[PDB]
Amino acid sequence: NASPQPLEQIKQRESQLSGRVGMIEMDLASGRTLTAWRADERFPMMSTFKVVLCGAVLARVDAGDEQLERKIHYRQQDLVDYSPVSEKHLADGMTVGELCAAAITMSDNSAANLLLATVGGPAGLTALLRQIGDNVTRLDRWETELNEALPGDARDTTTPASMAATLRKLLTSQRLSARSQRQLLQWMVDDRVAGPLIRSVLPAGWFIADKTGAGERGARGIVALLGPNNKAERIVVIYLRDTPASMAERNQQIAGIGAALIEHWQR
Repeated sequence: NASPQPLEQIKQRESQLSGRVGMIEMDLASGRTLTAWRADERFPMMSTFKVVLCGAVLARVDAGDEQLERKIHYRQQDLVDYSPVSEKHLADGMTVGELCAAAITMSDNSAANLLLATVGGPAGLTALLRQIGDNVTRLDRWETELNEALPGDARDTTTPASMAATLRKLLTSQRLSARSQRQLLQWMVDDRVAGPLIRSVLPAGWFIADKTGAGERGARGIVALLGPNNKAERIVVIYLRDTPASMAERNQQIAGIGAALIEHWQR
């Protein structure tokens, strides 16, 4: 039998999680909203901010002010929790491009801090968001304090609608070069830490590019571009907050919301 429409499922899932779910499904070409639930409410970004960060770095590459080959060395003391790539390169350092790849594909936290140093820190990245017309998203702290997710705290938050609009700007507007957009999208295609989320329900032959996040008090989320016939057609942003659910349940609830959108794709 056909499953219920996505909004019916999402309302049910939010009840099961005993928290808030926020999501949007956006047409990539037009920016039209196709599905929305709490899409104007704030949610902690967690590591989903790393797509915006790498976009800001690639804009500096486009301007000739950054080089992906530039080498950065760092200290044991610079390493924050969950740095699976950067903790292996104390002796040899990492290039800016390797740091971007680690930040997106492995969600490496220290890599993101080393890149934040180049774009004016959290305040600088927020100023770049304001420059592209995102008046909502805000980064306030560095890794890992930005994951604190205190209830109601607007620091380090986005809304599903703002994040989707910003991803569309970064990946398809003139704000990044064609080469930079291809590279940002490829890092997201090559995400290695998102298997249990939308990828777990994605039919064969579909395009996927994504970035996950996790934070305190149950915070969890994904940003994704996906579509049939190996072409990106829609942006899907799903955030959870203030839930006591296990990581396994949070992953499967996000996957289930994705499955509902995929099964009801055609309008």
